[PDB]
Amino acid sequence: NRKRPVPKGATYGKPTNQGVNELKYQRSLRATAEERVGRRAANLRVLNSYWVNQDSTYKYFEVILVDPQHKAIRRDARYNWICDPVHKHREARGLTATGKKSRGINKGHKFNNTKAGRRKTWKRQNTLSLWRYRK
Amino acid sequence: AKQSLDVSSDRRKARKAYFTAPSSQRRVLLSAPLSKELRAQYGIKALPIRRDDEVLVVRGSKKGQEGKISSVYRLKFAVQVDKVTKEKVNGASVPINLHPSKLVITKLHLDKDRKALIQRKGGKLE
Amino acid sequence: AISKNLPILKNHFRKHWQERVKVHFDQAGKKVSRRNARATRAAKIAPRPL
Amino acid sequence: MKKVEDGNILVFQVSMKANKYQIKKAVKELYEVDVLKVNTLVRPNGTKKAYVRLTADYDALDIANRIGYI
Amino acid sequence: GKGTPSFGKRHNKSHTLCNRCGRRSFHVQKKTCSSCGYPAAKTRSYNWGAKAKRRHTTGTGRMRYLKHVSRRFKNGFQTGSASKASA
Amino acid sequence: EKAGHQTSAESWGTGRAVARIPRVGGGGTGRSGQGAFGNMCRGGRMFAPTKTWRKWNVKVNHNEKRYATASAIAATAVASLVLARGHRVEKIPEIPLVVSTDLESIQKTKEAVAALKAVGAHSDLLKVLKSKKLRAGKGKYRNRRWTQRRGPLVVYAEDNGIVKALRNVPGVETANVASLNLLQLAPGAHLGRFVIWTEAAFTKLD
Amino acid sequence: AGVKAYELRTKSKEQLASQLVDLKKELAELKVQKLSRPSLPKIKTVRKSIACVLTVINEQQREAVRQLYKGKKYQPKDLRAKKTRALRRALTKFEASQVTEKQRKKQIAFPQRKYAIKA
Amino acid sequence: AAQKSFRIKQKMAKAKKQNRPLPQWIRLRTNNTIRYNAKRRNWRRTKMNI
RNA sequence: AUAUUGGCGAGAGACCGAUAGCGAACAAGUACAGUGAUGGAAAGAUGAAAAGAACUUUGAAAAGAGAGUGAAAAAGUACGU
RNA sequence: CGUGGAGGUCAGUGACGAAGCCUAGACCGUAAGGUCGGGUCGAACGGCCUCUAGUGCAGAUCUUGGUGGUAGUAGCAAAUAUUCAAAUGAGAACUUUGAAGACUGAAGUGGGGAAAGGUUCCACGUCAACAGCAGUUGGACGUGGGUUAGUCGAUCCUAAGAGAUGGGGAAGCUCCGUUUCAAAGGCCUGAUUUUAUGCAGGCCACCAUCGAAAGGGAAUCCGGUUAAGAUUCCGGAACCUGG
RNA sequence: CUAUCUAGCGAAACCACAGCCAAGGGAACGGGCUUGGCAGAAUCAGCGGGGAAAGAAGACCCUGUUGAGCUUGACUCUAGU
RNA sequence: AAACUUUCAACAACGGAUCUCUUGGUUCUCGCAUCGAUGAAGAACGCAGCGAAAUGCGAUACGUAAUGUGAAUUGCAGAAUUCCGUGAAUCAUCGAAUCUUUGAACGCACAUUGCGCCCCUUGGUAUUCCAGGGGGCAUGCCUGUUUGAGCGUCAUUU
Ligand SMILES: [Zn+2]
Repeated sequence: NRKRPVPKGATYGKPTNQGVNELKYQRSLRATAEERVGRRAANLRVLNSYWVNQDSTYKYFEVILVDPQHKAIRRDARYNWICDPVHKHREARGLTATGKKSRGINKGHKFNNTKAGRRKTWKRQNTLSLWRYRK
Repeated sequence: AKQSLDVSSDRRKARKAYFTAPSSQRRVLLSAPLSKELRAQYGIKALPIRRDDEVLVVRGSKKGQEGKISSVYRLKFAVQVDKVTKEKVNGASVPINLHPSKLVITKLHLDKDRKALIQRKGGKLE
Repeated sequence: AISKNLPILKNHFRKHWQERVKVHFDQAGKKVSRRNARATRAAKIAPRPL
Repeated sequence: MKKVEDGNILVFQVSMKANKYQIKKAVKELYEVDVLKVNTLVRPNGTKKAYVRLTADYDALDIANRIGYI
Repeated sequence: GKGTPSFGKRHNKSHTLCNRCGRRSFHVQKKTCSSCGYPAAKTRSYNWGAKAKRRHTTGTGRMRYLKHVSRRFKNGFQTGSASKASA
Repeated sequence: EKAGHQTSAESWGTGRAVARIPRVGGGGTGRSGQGAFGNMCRGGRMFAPTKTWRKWNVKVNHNEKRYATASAIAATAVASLVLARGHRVEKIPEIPLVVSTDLESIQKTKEAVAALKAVGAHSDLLKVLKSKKLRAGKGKYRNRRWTQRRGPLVVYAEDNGIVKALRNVPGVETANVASLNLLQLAPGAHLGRFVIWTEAAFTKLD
Repeated sequence: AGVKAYELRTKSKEQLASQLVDLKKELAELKVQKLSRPSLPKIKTVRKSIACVLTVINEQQREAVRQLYKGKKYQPKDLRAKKTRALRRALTKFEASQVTEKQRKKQIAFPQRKYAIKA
Repeated sequence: AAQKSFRIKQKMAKAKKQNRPLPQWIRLRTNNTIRYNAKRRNWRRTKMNI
């Protein structure tokens, strides 16, 4: 779990917010996995990652990264999409396959809240649209 | 009426633009109309005034005075005439400042580049 | 507070709504854009239909 | 000036970035003179002044007004 | 004692000149800067401080380099030199 | 939306013999101490600051807008109204004033002006010319410096040079019958524009 | 007035070398004079001649290097283009242009057709 | 301080060269507004704060 | 096709008119305060043109009185009303 | 009734004087107000039909500015104390010189420094402001000058402690840890005299760094000199360190 | 040594408007109102009766569906264990 | 009767309202996509004949090169003839350079203008010591080169 990093369990506020210990990170371990090796090989681009083992204390992932300035990738079609500046640190914006998951991105009724992007969709439904000739 | 989406009928920007115009556009703004004599000679209405031009004053208290331009005092929008001056109480001379829109040019200081400009303007030729 | 014989309104403005007002002053502008785009697409679309 | 007239010393404003070696060398070459020692200080206006005493084979006053001041 | 006579004891410095920003805001013992945050590689700033931000953002200095980038773009990051006509 | 509020001011609360308006803190400058935010305060926010989301455009039922423009067209044929609106048609043959469709084809201001003049409009055209005035107010510096009366309104059915020909004679405006504007037929909301119709336009009317 | 870039571009590495040292001596003297004369403007004209030479000496050397690197794969970073940090990292046109082999075939057999409606 | 760092003395030197009246001929310049050196400082009126 | 109180280039307003309008129309995020984070002003207008008052006289001087400039000094760098 | 701005209209008023302001002058209106004369002024402005609001003040211990009575008033009384003359000056209780009278009394009102200031130091000129009387005086104003090192400090060392690095936590800003669960070096010199050089010997190493102008620590003294520097310059006489 | 008087220098507090009483009535203790006593320029040093004098929107008290510091087998939770 | 107080007026003070101005603000709209290890943004100290600031610049220091324009700049001084010209300019443009001390900031440090290491080169007899000039030594990561480690492990010489 994520222990609420507050000083002595002290929360300063309403009781609904007074929790410290059954609290869970909205992103997955696998994402924490991706994000750290990505910071370490910042010259690489994170393509994907997969589980490989765990014990009581650790989950273990192998992360797959690709070198955007190596000419085998830049000359390859198929992959040179990843050389584009828009895929800089995709795993830090949750665009790797783990990211898209946790982020609630899928078609259908079960993803209304969340999937044009949660925050963006909220913003839409809370915007007062005013025309020149008011309706 | 303007028609262009690229000109501004705006009083503010017009004033800013005049008042902060750099020496080179200021040259063009300080242009003067040729005399009728000179206008028939090169088929052309006006030119950017220059130093060593001969000149008639056609407006204001110095009307009728004539002379050579001594300097184009760009940073002042003004022109001074080797011969048109104020004599102070202490006998000292001091140039009068004249605007070339209030002059009329009577002898151009011609010059290879001067001629070329007249030609460029649709002026006579020779 | 509730008074007089009036309908019960539900005007949802308890929320900082002023930070998200969208007044479409660009109504006329966007239209001129939409058309100028339609124009030039058709242009480079040779005699194709859009 | 008195230092020139009475102490066999040439006085110079000199690069802030200089040093007693670098100064002695330049003096030794721009003026074709030999040098006894250089003292320096950083003047309070932020420039460095260098007292260069010449060896006794040279008269600073002579070479002062060769350079062309007095 | 807590005022005037105790003020006379004020003669040591908590902060000096910061190498990075040049305010007298560099805390001697903490060896860090209360304005700019040096020596952290990041620069200190906060969104609760619009004014402080405005006091130090880009364009409040010389833009030695940046100030020339858009003209450069305007001409397509030209290489080479200008030709000369004749007349 | 920020004006008046770019300060960390606070009330001093009562007990200091001094109003409880928020005051700017710190010292060493004239402004520490001074009333802050708040509309009787020099430099504070205005009362009920103006918002862009004010309603600017007003809708009018299309049928009614039309009704208006209709009425305004009828009014241009009543001399007494056209006169009261200050158009100088005190001479002029008859009204509606109709003019051959050659007008639509004139190309040149001088000839357009000569044309209008002959058809009786010399006088109104003058009116405009002798009416240019420096605007009274302060809009004089908001891109509205001069003020003049309103000349005749020339309507046509096809544009073959009459529009550009007339676009520089002070006071005069041009209009296609196919369109036709209430703001032009009833200026200031006053009925009775001086209208000159080309034949073409006139029969297009129904 | 002083020197002119063009008159200097015709000279050897070593004449400009000496040109400078004389210009240096020049200003060297004027400074001695600047301080007993109540203003010395001649100096700004030599301060600049100095710049001009340095500029042109420097022009020469850069070309030199640029020449003995012509056609070579690795130029000094100095003399590479400059453009922008981003633009420098973008795919070459070749790289970008790259189309997979399966796509090549498709493009060759089913391109956008020109066409027009009426009959 | 007496034993003073070079950085401090540097700042001190600059701070001293700035300490002069307005050069009188500026007043003669065309369209000149500057009447006096308004940013002027004194050791007994305002400290340098290093 | 959508977003855009940032950046670059532009056209506008039934907006404000120097206690207003941005805090800043000015050498303004300045001067100044605070160990620090931060706080943060006041302040535009002689005249078309300096023609910014030669000269005389009183005074230690600043200045006054004359004279003079100017359409005006009931405009004198304390300056429009 | 009155105000900022907007559409329309009087082809409205105006440098032969707009607006504004002053006026126990005039006239209209129950009134909100309007109108006129005279004076002052200098560039724009108004009536009527409409439109529009950031539209009307006596107050809010209202905001900002400006001004009074208070009042030539309270005051300018701690720290023993001043006086005569001359000089200078437009001017002298207050400056300088001389004389007198006194005080601080070496636990100093003497002679140096540390923090702190930053040019206040010295010279020339010099009084509008400032020094709560004065001023010819000044730590003030203007213009200049001035700080000289192998040996005095920093610099080196380590102290409380601060803190990178293999790493381990943490969504993360970063937190922990400092020899720590780490493959963590570099000192001699032979070989080789293709060469000053790669190498053949080999020992020793739980080991970043910052942290003292009072701690630790290589080495300088006396005389002379300036308007202002001096264990720093001069003269003379030494010492330490590296080579 | 002050105060005092002089030359120079020169604040602040406070101020609805003001400043002679007796009685009356009156928000039940008036400088003003009502009826009477009376009533003469301009002032100086003192003084502490009065100006329910002046200094912080009353310290005490109560009200408010206003708090905070603190305590506890009040209510509802929580780091930890 | 003065003086004093109060009222009104004229002239003169004090103060900055009013009116008129406006290279500024504010709001709408349209077009565009460009920061940085090729060292950004930001900081410090400097640079002018005569500058404290603002603005601009970097020891090539209110700028050098180049291109256009075609005679200024201007407070004063001063040039220079270059004014039928590869050419004024406190001009515009800008494609070539310069770009101190720093800053993510990169040899180590940094209340220090503190302290190393390496290559080239120049002086002082010098491979080693000193001084001068030039060029270098951060970290994570990727692909590759080279040189290596482990009875992890294969095959072999015999
Ligand atoms: Zn800092």
